[PDB]
Amino acid sequence: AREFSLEKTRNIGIMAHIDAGKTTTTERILYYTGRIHTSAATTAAWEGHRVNIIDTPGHVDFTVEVERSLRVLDGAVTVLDAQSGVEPQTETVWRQATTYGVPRIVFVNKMDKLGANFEYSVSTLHDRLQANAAPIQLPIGAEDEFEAIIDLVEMKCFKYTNDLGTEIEEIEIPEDHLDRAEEARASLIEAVAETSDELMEKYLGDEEISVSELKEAIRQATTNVEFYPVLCGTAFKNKGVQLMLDAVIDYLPSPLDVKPIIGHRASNPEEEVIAKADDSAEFAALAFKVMTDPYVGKLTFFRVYSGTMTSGSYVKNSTKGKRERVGRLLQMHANSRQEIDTVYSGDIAAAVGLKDTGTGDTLCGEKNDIILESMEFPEPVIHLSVEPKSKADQDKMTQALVKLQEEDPTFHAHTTGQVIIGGMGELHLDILVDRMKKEFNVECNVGAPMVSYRETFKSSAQVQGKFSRQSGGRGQYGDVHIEFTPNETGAGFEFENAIVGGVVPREYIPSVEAGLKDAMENGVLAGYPLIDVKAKLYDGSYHDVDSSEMAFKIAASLALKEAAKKCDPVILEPMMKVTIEMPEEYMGDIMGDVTSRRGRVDGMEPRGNAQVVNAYVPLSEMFGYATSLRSNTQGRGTYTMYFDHYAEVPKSIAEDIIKKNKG
Ligand SMILES: [Cl-]
Ligand SMILES: [K+]
Repeated sequence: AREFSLEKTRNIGIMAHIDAGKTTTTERILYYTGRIHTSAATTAAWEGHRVNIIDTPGHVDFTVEVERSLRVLDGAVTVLDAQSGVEPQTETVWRQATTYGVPRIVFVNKMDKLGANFEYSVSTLHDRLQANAAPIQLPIGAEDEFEAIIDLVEMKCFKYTNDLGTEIEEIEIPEDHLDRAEEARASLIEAVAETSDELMEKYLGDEEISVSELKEAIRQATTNVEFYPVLCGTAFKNKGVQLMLDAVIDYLPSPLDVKPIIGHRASNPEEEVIAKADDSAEFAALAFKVMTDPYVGKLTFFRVYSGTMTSGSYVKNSTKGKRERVGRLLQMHANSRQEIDTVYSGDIAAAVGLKDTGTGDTLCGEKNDIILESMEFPEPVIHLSVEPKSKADQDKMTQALVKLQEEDPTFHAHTTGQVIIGGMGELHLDILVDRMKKEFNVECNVGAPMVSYRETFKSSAQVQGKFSRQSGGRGQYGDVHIEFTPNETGAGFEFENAIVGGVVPREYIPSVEAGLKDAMENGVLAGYPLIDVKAKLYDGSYHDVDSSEMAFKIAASLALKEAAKKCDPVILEPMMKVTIEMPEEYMGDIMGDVTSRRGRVDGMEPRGNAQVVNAYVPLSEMFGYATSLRSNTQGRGTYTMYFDHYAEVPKSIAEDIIKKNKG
C-alpha cells in the first residue's frame, strides 16, 4: 500500500536568483526534510507528508527543458533577496509559472543582511508583477536586529534565540506590535476575499474569522493561482525555515489540486487524453532527467501522472514504439538510496538501466499508446556543421552525441566524420555545442548557422524525360511525359498515375514516383528540397528487356530537370510564430523591433500589467532576438518561438542566397 496518500504528497521546485540564496535555501530544505538532524529529484518528508524536491534549471531564457520542469512540479517556493525584492530574472520565471498554472508561496530571504526591507520587497510583487500577494507573517527587526516572526493566521509569535534553529520560544505578540499585526491580518483577509464572495460577505458583515476558516480560504485561493502567501526569514542562520515548510503543507497543492497533464494517442494525435492522478487508472509517466552513476549505471528519473507501475514488469515506451523491462527502481533521499517495488500516481522515482528511454519519453502500459510530450513540428529548422580537431576528438564526439540525445530529444545529428547537427533555434544549437566542447572535452571548429530553406514551383509545364544508353554491356531505356503543377502551400507532394493502355508498364510506375522524390530532395535552384508540387505521369514508352526500375528513376530525374527551366522556381523560408509577453510600457520598442526584422503582428491582448503579442517573423531575421528583447524590456520580457509556415523570400534576398551559394 502507498506510504503517503495523494492528499499528503507535495511536488515542489525552488525558484530563485543565485543572488537571493537559492542554494543555501535548497540545502536547508534538504536538511530539515531528511532523516539526520546533486539529485534531479530528492525524496523527503515533513509533518507526515511526502515532499519531493525537484531540481529547476538556471536559464535566463525559456527552453523546452524549463517547460518540462513546470509540468513535473506541482507547486513552488519563490525566494527573494530582502534588500532588492523582485529582480528581472525573478520576473521572467514568475510570468512563465503563471502561464503553466503553478501555485507559489514567497519566501523573503536574507532578512538579516544590510538593507533588508520586508515592506519594500512585498511592494515589488505589486509594482513589477501586479501579483495578488500579501504577508501571512510579519518580521520583528531587520538586519542585525531581525529576531522574531509573527504568524498572522494563528496570531502567535515565535522568537529565535540562536543561529542553529533550536530553542525557539513561543511568546505573546509584543504590546507595541499588536496594532500592526491586527492591521496586517485585516489586509491579508481583504486580499484573499477579493477571490471569494463568501469570505467577503463574512468580512464586511463584521463576523469573526477562525483560524481554520482563514487557512482553508488561503489554500483555495493559493492552489487556484489567485493569491500568493508572503513569508520571511534567513536560511543561512536558520530562522523561519520550519514555518516555511509548514506553509508548503498548508498552502501548496497535492497532485489533485492542479490542472491535469494533457497528452494524445499515438494512433491519433488529434485525440486528446487527460492524465489525472488516479491509482486505478491506466499508467502514464513522463521521463524528465537522465543521469549516469558510476556504480548503478544509467538512471532515468520519471514522474507518474496516473496509474501505478511495479519493478520487474514490461511497459511501453510510447514515444519510441518499443517495450521496456523495468528491472529496478530507486528513490534518492538526502543521505541514502532506497530500493522500492511500486511507484503510484503523483510519485517520482528513477529506473535503473533502461535500454532505450531518455529525457522527454512517455512510458505507459504495454496495451496502451498515450504520449505526454511531443512537438507539432518535429523537424529541425536550423543546422550547423561541426568538424573534430583529430581522431581522438572524433571518438569523443561520437560518444558526446549519444549522451546528448538521451538528455534532449529535440535535436538531430548526422555524422568521413563531418557531423551536421539540426535544432530549433540559435540558442538551442549554442547550448549543445557548449556542452560538447566543455563537458566532453571535444576540440572542434563550428560553422555559421544555416536556416533550413525550401523551394517550390510557381507555374506549370508538360515535359518529356528520355533515357537511352548502353554503358557498358547492354542498353537501359526509359521514357516518360509528366505534367508538373504547383500544389497549395502546405499540401506536400502528390503523384498521379494517368497512364492508360499500358504505354508505361505497371511494374515501373512506382519507380517513376520514387525517382521524382529523390531528385526533388536535392532542389533545383539553390540546393534546397523542392516541396508542394504535383506531378502527373500521362505518356511514355518502354522495351520489354531494356527497361528497368532504374531506367525509369533516371527518366523521371531528367523530367524534373527540364521542368525547373519552365516552372518559375522560387526559394521559401521558415516563418516562426513568436509569442512575446512583456510589461505593457515596452510596447513601442517591442513592435518597432518586430517591424525591423520583416515581421508582422496578428493580435495583441493584455494579461495583468503585461501585453501578449502574436507575431510572425522569418527565422533568418531572428538572430540576436533574445539580446534585443532583454535590452528593450530591462530584462523583464520572455518569448517562445515555433515553426508556423513557409513564405516566399523577397527577390533581392533570394538573389543574395543564390549569389552566395554559387560562391
Ligand atoms: Cl521556523
Ligand atoms: K514520490
